[PDB]
Amino acid sequence: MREIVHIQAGQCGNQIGAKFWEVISDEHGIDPTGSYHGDSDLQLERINVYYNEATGNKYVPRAILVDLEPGTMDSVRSGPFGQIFRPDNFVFGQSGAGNNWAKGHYTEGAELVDSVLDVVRKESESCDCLQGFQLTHSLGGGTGSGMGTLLISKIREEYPDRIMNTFSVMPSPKVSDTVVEPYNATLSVHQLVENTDETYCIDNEALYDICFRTLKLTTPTYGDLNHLVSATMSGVTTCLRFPGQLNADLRKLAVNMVPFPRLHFFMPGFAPLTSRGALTVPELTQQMFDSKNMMAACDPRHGRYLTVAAIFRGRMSMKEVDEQMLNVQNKNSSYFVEWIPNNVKTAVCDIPPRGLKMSATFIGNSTAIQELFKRISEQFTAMFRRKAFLHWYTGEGMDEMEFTEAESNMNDLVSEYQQYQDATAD
Amino acid sequence: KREHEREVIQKAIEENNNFIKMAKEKLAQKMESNKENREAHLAAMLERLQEKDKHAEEVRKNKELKEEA
Amino acid sequence: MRECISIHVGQAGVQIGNACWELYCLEHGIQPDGQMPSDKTIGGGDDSFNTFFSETGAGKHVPRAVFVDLEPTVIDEVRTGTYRQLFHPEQLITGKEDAANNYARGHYTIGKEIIDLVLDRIRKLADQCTGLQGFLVFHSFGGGTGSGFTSLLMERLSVDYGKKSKLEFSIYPAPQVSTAVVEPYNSILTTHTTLEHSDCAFMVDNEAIYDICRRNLDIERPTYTNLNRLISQIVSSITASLRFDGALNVDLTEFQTNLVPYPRIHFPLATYAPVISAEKAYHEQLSVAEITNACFEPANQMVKCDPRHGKYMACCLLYRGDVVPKDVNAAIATIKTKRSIQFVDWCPTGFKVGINYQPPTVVPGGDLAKVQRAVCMLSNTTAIAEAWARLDHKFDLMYAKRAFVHWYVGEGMEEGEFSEAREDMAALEKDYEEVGVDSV
Ligand SMILES: Nc1nc2c(ncn2[C@@H]2O[C@H](COP(=O)(O)OP(=O)(O)OP(=O)(O)O)[C@@H](O)[C@H]2O)c(=O)[nH]1
Ligand SMILES: Nc1nc2c(ncn2[C@@H]2O[C@H](COP(=O)(O)OP(=O)(O)O)[C@@H](O)[C@H]2O)c(=O)[nH]1
Ligand SMILES: [Ca+2]
Ligand SMILES: [Mg+2]
Ligand SMILES: [Mg+2]
Repeated sequence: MREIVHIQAGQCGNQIGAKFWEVISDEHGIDPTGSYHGDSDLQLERINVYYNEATGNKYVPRAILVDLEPGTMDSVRSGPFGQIFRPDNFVFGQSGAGNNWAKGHYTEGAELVDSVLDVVRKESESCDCLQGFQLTHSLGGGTGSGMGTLLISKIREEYPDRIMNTFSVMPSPKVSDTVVEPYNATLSVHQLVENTDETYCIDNEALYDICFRTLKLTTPTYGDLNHLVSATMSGVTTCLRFPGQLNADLRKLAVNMVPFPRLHFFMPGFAPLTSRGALTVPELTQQMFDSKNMMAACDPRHGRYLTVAAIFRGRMSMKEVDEQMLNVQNKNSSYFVEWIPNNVKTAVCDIPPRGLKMSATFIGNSTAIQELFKRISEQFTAMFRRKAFLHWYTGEGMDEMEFTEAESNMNDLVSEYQQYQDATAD
Repeated sequence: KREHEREVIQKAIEENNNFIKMAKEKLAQKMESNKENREAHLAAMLERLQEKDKHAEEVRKNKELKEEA
Repeated sequence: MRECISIHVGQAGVQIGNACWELYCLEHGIQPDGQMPSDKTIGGGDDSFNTFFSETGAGKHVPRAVFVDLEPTVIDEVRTGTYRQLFHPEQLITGKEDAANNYARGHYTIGKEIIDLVLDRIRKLADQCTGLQGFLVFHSFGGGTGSGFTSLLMERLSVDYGKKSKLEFSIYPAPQVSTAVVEPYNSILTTHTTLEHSDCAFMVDNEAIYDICRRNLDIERPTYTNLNRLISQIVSSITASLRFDGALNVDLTEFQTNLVPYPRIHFPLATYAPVISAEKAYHEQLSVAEITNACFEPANQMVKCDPRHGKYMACCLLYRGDVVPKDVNAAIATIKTKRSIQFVDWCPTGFKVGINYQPPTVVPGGDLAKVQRAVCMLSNTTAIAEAWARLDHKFDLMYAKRAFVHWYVGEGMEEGEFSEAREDMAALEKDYEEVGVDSV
């Protein structure tokens, strides 16, 4: 088998991590007790990618729960699927991080990082053939951002030849008011460029807009945002969890999606996105390429597509899907780079998600993702020029030099995206 | 003519052996060069990660110095 | 005597191997358990089908084949499939981690860990041969194993078997069923590395096969199963001379003499007819002239190219079924006066003909109709260089920006290997231009 080790750090990481395990357990027919009560052999054919098999035909998720406070993880254990997780895989501290990246990365997370690595090492030893790791966390906090990036580097040190995948939640003023989130995001992005192979940009700015503008939710809660995350995370891992030919493992996905090592930040998309209160393949295809369906607050028509992965789920005409995918590329040829031929790959899965007859999941590597990083950089520089709240970081041992280096590296990342956006075949 | 017949078949043997020799040597050079290159790339990756660990130790040590004052 | 060993590499090679060996068993009356009631010599023999099948004491007819893949799931289907009793377990070799569509991993990082075991298993088959003639290597161009590991195997086979014949069935990538953006890279790398180690290579363009299934078989969205059933028919036609005996049967090596004028010009163009559905074939018998004429329709070629815009260096017709030379000669004479058949000035214009009387067979439940007579044309035309040109153009677009190259450099390869491989392709395209120029 080709196993994936799942890690969730911080409050946001454990929240969206819990919802991810609930959704895929339902798709694979796994109850909260870890038993299988499904009706399709396709559910168990690649079940070992995310689940360990124990005595009594029990399927235990290969997930590790990490936080610097017991609060979020205690509620996870009390959740609907809290009893399906391995109790020894809970690694929590007491002091917390206080939304300080340095405490997560240098002071408090470093005291707990070794205990997490022991659980990671235990899960990796029992892997027949480990693919790599997927991390769920946010970049605006202290534990998921600080200790999450610390865990990536430490794991990269012991598993340098494995794929490092992250589901990173981008901070936005429309969701949380912690004013130093641009600091934490920039410091985390500085680490994600160097130590991850592929990162899904889950932007709370886009999640709020979808819930408000599209889903008509005046007061979007974290549950409303996480429902979009769970649907997106289920779609992007469909090729990993079910039999298929395209992007069936993390490395093949990275090879098809990452043309240059630093440009590995993806723009997720999902369709349909309809609110409470018959869909066709052309409508499903057109909707998934629309900016309103993106999980990152970026307009793809403000940039150019380097690589795109498209996943269709449900019973539909594969002939129609091929025609519509060709149609959207021909009609939007200017938005796909000419120097990467056939850069759009399409996969079809028979099993649809829960509650949907048909769905489409969009994975794009677009130069328009610089809009997301520009928004973070603009908020970062608005405070760093005033040296606001810096003593909370420098008091843990950091200096202003590290903030400047993180700012420059992210600004370089934007420049590199603009470079290949302006590149031409001739 | 008998001498020429011997020279032709010996020439065929020599060229076949030389082709085998060249194929074996070229492959061994490629496999050794590839092994060194991949190990060098992994060594550079690990060294950068170790430098991050050294930076982290410096940061934590810097916190103890200011806490004393 | 004259045994042939088949090597199936990667998913494409293995799955095409499944279709071919199932078709071979149906053609020779071999049961899924390997028993062949018509074979009265138990435990061995020198019959024509023994070039592809060895015989055990228990009467089992075992393919002279090795299946190799760096990932187990595809070959696991063989281990549990309908023809699982056909192969000894040691003939099916699997790793745990594939090459991830990366030539470097298939050739170096992962392939080096299994290459010695594969050669040992191949040696075991060779030791059972009294007259080993050569190898048939089935692989894709675009996959990491099909490109990287195949070239590594071909280099090792040249060392361990000298200049013994090695023929390829190579799957040319098509966007309709491709699975990796870097397939032009893997295609150029494996073509360069294998070029001096291959005596003859039959390229199969997946788009050509895809179009034939849609156009001639009314399949809306052809699958690998649809494509592989058609591919095995062409492979069966090519190998029918080795597996069957007849007065008008002409050995494939004899065709190979005409097909390869220079060592690097060894990529014949294959055209097969008739490809027709059961509904359309009912009450519609296709004659020798009709199937021969379809061989010069470019829509029936296994590689998309225009021979009418190139020059011929060889033309071979491989008939099977109810075919006699009188009908062949009349059909050829009609075609010579109605088709754009221009030969280079340094080559004879005669057509080389072979006939196997054994009628074509079809897998039950397939889409191909069972016909009384079929033909496969093997032509050496300069137009096949267009397939290189399309692949090389895709290579140049990505390599000018060094896109995805870090995945190869990270596995130990150097940029020099890319430029060296591309320059060899440029020389290969130049070679095909040079052979088409008239003599002075
Ligand atoms: N005709 C045909 N082509 C196939 C088949 N399977 C894969 N391909 C083609 O082969 C190419 C990909 O190579 P694969 O054989 O699947 O990959 P591989 O050789 O196993 O190498 P890795 O999986 O990367 O380690 C694509 O262009 C596919 O279209 C098949 O069954 N029939
Ligand atoms: N989408 C989503 N975002 C969250 C959730 N919880 C926290 N966040 C975001 O994460 C950031 C705060 O990070 P947090 O998880 O509290 O930090 P940590 O617990 O120290 O790792 C804020 O910008 C929030 O918008 C959640 O359940 N869903
Ligand atoms: Ca016999
Ligand atoms: Mg919080
Ligand atoms: Mg494979």
